[PDB]
Amino acid sequence: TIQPGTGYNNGYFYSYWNDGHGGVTYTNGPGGQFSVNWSNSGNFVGGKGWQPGTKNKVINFSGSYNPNGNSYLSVYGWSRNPLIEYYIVENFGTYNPSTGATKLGEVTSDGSVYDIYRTQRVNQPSIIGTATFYQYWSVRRNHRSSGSVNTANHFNAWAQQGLTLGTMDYQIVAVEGYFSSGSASITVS
Ligand SMILES: O[C@@H]1[C@@H](O)[C@H](O[C@@H]2CO[C@@H](O[C@@H]3CO[C@@H](O)[C@H](O)[C@H]3O)[C@H](O)[C@H]2O)OC[C@H]1O
Repeated sequence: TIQPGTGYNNGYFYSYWNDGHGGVTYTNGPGGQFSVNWSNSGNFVGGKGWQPGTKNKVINFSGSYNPNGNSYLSVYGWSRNPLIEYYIVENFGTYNPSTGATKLGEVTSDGSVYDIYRTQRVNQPSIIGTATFYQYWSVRRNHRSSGSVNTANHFNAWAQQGLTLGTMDYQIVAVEGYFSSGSASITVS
């Protein structure tokens, strides 16, 4: 298991963050593989990918994803200037992260329609410190734990709708939890 932070493992960038509550272990495996095991966690996000990401990467993911409670499985990353936290959500647990959010469009990609949303975080942790920032979401209608994500289809649809991204920071396939339990084993490429 590893220490919250960022770095490289077997050629892949990783990021593992948590709120300090406990109840979650993150492990880096061979190649693009990582695993998460959590029991009565707080808020955490971990996974493997790239630093920096790109606006036209085709990302593959494969494995198992077994949340018990509030959790997401997504292509996840940030842009700077403007600061944006973004998600291409392929699966989730008890909570659709777009609940109560205003729908800003649809995009069809990689075998499913996705619904597009913008939300806002206020005085929340980020890659540059505590801040207020927008989040962009593509939420897949057909849930899955393996597949291919053509990120350009999402970024282009977001930009079309006025959801523009700045300079890309990291870009990973992430398991996120918010006060839940679960297990996951995911291989990225
Ligand atoms: O040391 C700093 C790290 O702690 C910092 O990490 C980022 C902190 O914010 C995390 O984003 C949250 C993830 O969960 C979502 O539900 C919330 O909306 C976000 O606030 C992000 O994942 C971490 O990378 O990065 C900068 C370091 O100095």
